[PDB]
Amino acid sequence: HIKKGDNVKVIAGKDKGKEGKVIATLPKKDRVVVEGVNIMKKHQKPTQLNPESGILETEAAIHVSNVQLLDPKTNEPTRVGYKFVDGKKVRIAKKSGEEI
Amino acid sequence: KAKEIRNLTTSEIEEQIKSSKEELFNLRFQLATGQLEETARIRTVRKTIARLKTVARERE
Amino acid sequence: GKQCFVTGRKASTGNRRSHALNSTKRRWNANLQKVRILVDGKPKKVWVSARALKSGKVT
Amino acid sequence: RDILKRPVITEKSSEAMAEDKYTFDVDTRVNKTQVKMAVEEIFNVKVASVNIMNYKPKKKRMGRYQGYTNKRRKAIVTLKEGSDDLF
RNA sequence: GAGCUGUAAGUAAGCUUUGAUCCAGAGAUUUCCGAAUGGGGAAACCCAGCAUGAGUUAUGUCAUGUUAUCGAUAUGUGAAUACAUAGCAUAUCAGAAGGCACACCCGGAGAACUGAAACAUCUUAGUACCCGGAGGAAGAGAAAGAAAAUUCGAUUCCCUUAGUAGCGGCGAGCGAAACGGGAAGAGCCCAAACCAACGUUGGGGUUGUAGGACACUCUAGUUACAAAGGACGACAUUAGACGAAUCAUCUGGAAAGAUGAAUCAAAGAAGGUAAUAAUCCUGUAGUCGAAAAUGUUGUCUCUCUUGAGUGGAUCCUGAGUACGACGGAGCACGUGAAAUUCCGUCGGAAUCUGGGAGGACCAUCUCCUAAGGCUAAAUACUCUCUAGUGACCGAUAGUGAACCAGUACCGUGAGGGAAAGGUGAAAAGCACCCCGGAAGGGGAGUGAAAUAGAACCUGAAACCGUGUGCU
RNA sequence: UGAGUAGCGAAAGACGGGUGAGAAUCCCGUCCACCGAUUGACUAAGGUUUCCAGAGGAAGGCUCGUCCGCUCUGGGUUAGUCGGGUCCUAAGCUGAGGCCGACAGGCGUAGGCGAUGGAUAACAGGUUGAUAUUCCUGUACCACCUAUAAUCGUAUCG
Repeated sequence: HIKKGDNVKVIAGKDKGKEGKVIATLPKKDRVVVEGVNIMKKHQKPTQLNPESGILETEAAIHVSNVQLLDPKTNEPTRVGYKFVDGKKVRIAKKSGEEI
Repeated sequence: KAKEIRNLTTSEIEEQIKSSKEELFNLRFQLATGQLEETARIRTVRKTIARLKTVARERE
Repeated sequence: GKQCFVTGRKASTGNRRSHALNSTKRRWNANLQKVRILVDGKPKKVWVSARALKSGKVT
Repeated sequence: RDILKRPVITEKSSEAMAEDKYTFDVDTRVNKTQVKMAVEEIFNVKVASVNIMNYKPKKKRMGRYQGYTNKRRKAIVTLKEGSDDLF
């Protein structure tokens, strides 16, 4: 499960292979926003006076099932589990037993 | 999370007078004339009154 | 309606058949009579059948 | 008690005949004998007379959702001494 | 276990690792109308009596309690009839009422069109409608039975008997039962004779291979009927937690496809993810988990509680009942030779040498004991809850209703009743320029696609047009 | 399709000046014409915001429309005396206990409910874009409460 502040790698899409930080998460429809992928062109505020200056571009939300967590020791896209060694439920990698 | 009924029952009825009459009533006037910002202060006082009345009826 | 006080006498329903076996509904009432009988309180006039009146009864 | 609901500021009964009379809004189950005593308990004044009227619900949003506006009960008080029942 | 303040985006002001929003259990609050119940009434409103209390020098106005009717049991209970049964007076009791599944089940009452190629007996049919009382099931039920074998042993339900016996203007049509084969399967309490007490309490006592009272010696609770109150351990229901295994290269806006090598499986159900995924995400197989509440089931406790043979000199074993005539109804059976069960009217028995049944009736011979009352299981049904399935529908279909529908709308009313789904993977919903008062257009941009621009997937025919080759 | 066909629902209008993209139709002015026991002024029933102001011209208006009983956004009904209740009763409706009846229920006494009737205290002016016996001015009346006096007391209330 991807929270806000991780370092994921894109697996599918037009911007696959790149890596970025998850800054926002929309858990209702399961959408995440990664810094650097899915740039959109938006004609903002035709009537409203920003004052407008042209076209602005930000990041668009990407589906959570397309980004995967990384490993601290080998830097590869891996799944996650739960070892429960601590009183709080910790998250561990799949290629190794280290914490994510 | 914020509970305000740690006191006894003697000072309790004094809080329901101060929270409703001098506080909740004044915020509704400033909202009608168009003088009150921080409109989330109304919902806070509404719950402070209800929490006081719940513990009062619970003590029986 | 009218029902016996001592027992459960009441009217019934049958058919009125002519010579040609033509069916017509009808009633069969009981022979209810008004007599004043002893009660634990005041004696009261109640509907009693003539069958309960026979064999000896207080009035 | 909190009989008074809201004050009313309009073109009529406010900025015109408002220095001596005040227009309020109350609940729809109160008589002018309670409205008179409730004003004197909050503002420490003396009331001369109170006039109260009713209003029927009014339709709104002509179109898809055609509903009704809530009813209201308007009161108008007159003071003999004191002022500044609002700001 | 990190975001969140519904549909529903906006602009605002705020809450949350000091544990928000959310998902289950148990509590608090709960305006007015409605059986509506202080009186009234055009439901959601109006007007009051008593008890303290809040406010005022005082009346007015508020707050919280309480006041319907009928029934039942206590107490004042002193009438026309003197003494006393009626009327009245007030105080008590999770006493009654009114709703919903128009399904299922008992009972009261009870049609017609139709079939007979007309029609009245008959049939449709004890069906539809209406009314009353219930229950989770109801009703039935412990032989005055079925039979004819050297017998079986309460009731209900399913196959067969059988379209047979029989009934019928012997027309149309209606239509069994026993035997046998299965599902399920405990049977017990009262009246009386009698015995101590004051028509009454308790003991006693319950039947046909005849039982009890009386006489002689003497010796397991089945709280679902059987008499009925309580502390008493294991599962189960209502939130959840873990849970194996894939990388690369081409085409594309995008890989899950194709071509390569690999890996899991008590897991190759299913859905999603920019296209078709066992290994990307929710999951699946398989294990684990309950504060608190409710269930189902136990081991002890508690409450009940002496079992059988011999015995008729004398007693008991259900009365206006059984049964008969008369008029009807019900049994497959239409009054017929109609036995066997009910209702109304009027007559009216017998007392173990008794009484009833075996299809009129009599005789013999067999089986059984009516006229008091309870009883679980196999059976019928679904407004619902939960988990699943289909050679079922795919927007004129499927519920009238995929949609904010019993709603627009139509009738004084009871009542009747539609039409309307689809942009894209993602709003990334066309900044700016030009004509125009606007609307709507022409470019430029967004996108893989804008003849995908919210009257938004594909876009048929009728029909209305604009050009042209022959005539 | 019929077809650019029938119709466009009793009736007198003319001109000048304004507004505006656009006027026989909207605004203002003048002249002319119609009703006047009424095409005028108040009210009950019934309708239920159609009332007022500033904006709008897609649909509705049998043409047009800059206008509207249409659209959008804010506003507007003030009572001791006026009408109804805290007062009385007609017809009628309902009815404790009762009488009757297969059920459901029917009828009815005491007692209630029920105006179109009987009783009951306010009249002149001013004022707003929308209210007036209601608001504001001027002078009155009525039911009740308390505090002070004439005077008591066989008064006094039924």
